[PDB]
Amino acid sequence: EDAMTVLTPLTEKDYEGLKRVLRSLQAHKMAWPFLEPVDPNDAPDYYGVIKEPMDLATMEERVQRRYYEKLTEFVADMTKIFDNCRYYNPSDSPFYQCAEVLESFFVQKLKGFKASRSH
Ligand SMILES: CC(=O)NCCc1c[nH]c2ccc(F)cc12
Repeated sequence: EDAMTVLTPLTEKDYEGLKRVLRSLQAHKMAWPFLEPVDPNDAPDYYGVIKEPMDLATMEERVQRRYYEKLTEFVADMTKIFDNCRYYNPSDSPFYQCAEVLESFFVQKLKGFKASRSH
């Protein structure tokens, strides 16, 4: 990550961009597994093996409350969603596939956000 991403405080304008990025991911056809916290009734061992769970609704709450101070912190929460999924599930599961697709989409949108900050 470059110096702007790590060190430039998030402004109000930056927060309008983060809201738009998050809404784009929530609207993606392959986002369904990640919209809300993992349901322990459907995976009874999940919370014993994933120590820091994350989901898009938790990220939306954090965005609304201005939790994030730097872009790197927002990217770290998003990345946790995908990394938790690829560690818990095998490489041939549909959950793993959704993580592959949605992370690629996130990177496309994140590059767009970074470009608009600087020009
Ligand atoms: C987002 C994520 O990684 N989900 C995995 C855990 C999970 C949720 N619902 C399920 C239903 C059946 C199953 F075998 C596992 C699960």
